[PDB]
Amino acid sequence: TVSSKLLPFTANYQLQLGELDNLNRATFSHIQLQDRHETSSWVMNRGHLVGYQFCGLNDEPRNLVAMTAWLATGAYSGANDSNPEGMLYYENRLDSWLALHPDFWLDYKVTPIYSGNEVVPRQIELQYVGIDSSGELLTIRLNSNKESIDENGVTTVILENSAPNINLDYLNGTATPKN
Repeated sequence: TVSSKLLPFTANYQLQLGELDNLNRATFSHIQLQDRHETSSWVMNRGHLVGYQFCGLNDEPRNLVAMTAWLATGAYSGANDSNPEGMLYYENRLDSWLALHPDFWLDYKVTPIYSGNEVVPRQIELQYVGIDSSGELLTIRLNSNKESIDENGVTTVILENSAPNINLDYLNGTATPKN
């Protein structure tokens, strides 16, 4: 609350979805919760903005954007939560954070970043901080170089929506391999 970036602290579970913009693109997904709340070319798969493990959301368009597997999982297939270039890395650690701070809240915002009329965003921003029983803020440090802490202790991480073996057309939302 001493931060404008965060959802106002009512002390209940909150899910605010941004409306679709003029181009029908998801604009953000914002969650405030506790550990007890827990649950030739191809076209790109849609990934979650705020992970299913947090928000329970089932193909809700306002929580989906075209995304490489490498960004969503850290890996070409499966999952690698040690790759700090993937979302899993941070999602798993936030979930771990929640389990160790059962008495605190997680405020977590996920914002796709687009240029022009592209349907595929270039980047995803993860914004996270903890809040205590009395609305005080607690910095959450996930040990990644991408992190950037603001004047209030709120952390933002900019992730590239891409993959090392893939050529994306961000306008049309197609992917072809690198030749």
